[PDB]
Amino acid sequence: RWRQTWSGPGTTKRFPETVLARCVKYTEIHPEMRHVDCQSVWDAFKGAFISKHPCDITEEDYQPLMKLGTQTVPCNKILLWSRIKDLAHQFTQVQRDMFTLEDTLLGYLADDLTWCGEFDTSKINYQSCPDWRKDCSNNPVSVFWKTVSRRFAEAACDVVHVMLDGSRSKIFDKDSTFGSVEVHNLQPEKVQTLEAWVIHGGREDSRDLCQDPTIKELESIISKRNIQFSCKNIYRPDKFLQCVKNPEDSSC
Ligand SMILES: *[C@H]1O[C@H](COP(=O)(O)S)[C@@H](O)[C@@H]1F
Repeated sequence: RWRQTWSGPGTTKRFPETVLARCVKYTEIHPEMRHVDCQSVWDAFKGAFISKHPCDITEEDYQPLMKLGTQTVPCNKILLWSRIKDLAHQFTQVQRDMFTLEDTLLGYLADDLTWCGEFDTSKINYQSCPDWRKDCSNNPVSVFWKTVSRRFAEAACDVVHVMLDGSRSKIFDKDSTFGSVEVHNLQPEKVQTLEAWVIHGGREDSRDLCQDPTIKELESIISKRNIQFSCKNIYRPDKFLQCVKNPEDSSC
């Protein structure tokens, strides 16, 4: 207790209750997911990581959960993001025809949660969980997000949008989950264009961040998949959301 097994936070307080309540709310709000048995979903979720070493999790562990959480999403209305989760979600709460991963069942369940089990008992570990960098990368959380992100990116078609954080050192970071998983699972047969929306953090920062070296890197990487590239600066995120809420406004 003065010395925990892992470096990361333990399983989120009330994790079982929260996942279960999130599943109920989601399936109540979204009519297409009425066939979902939320107890069977929790049980599949559990079976992925309970009684398993939290540094030996595989995508296979999550396949029963992936099967139960299978969902058809409008393929042409997908919004990916990297390092700017809050604005992405604020956007999709207003622009209801667009979807982030966290607007799907599986993403909604797990959003902002941490969890892990123990190899030597059947208990959930509420004390600590492996950190991706400091402990091990094949942990329950990281493997979950890799698995579901890959599927989501594979489902995308037509014009796919991505929100990127313009305030960060690497606006596009090839070592991020977006750069290492999502980008390399956009299907060349289906995706026409990836359009980046670069969100500015500064008020007086009116650089064209679509000419940033890392954006050119993204453009170049994507061209190999025969995917076109487009980029837009969002100079004023607060004005952006205002315009999204009130699009018939003249100034928008
Ligand atoms: C796939 O990647 C994005 C965010 O990951 P990151 O670039 O901030 S590390 C999520 O939509 C999902 F995890």
